[PDB]
Amino acid sequence: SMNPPPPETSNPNKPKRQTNQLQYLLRVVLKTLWKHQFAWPFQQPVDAVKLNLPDYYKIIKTPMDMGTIKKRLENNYYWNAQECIQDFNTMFTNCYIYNKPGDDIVLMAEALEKLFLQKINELPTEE
Ligand SMILES: Cc1nnc2ccc(NCCc3ccccc3)nn12
Repeated sequence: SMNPPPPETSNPNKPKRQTNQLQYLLRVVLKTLWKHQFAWPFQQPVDAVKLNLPDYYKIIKTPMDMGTIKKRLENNYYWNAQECIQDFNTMFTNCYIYNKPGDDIVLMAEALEKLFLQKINELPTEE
């Protein structure tokens, strides 16, 4: 069995910025979700080999996880807040696509998504 390479976290030719909204995404959003008791399955790419999920990467074609988001935020990989918000949404959506309602992993994603939505509701206006 094999995992794909992880999503890109470094690209020198990609234009990027350090905005107040992106700072909020790291200091408030990512940090809140990262410390949560249900964050652990989402702190690194899904390891389909170790978890014995050979169909995972046959179904999930745009993988995303908080370890990748954390690296992207720390490396100032993004141009805007929308790009980062899309990464969080991809992460939750993938979990719902792959799994069944009521599964433990889905309940965990739902708890993190609730907090995500609460924090993004207060995303500051751009400076
Ligand atoms: C992320 C992600 N997206 N879909 C899946 C499917 C399984 C999975 N297993 C990780 C270990 C685990 C088992 C039970 C409950 C919580 C975590 N992680 N995962």
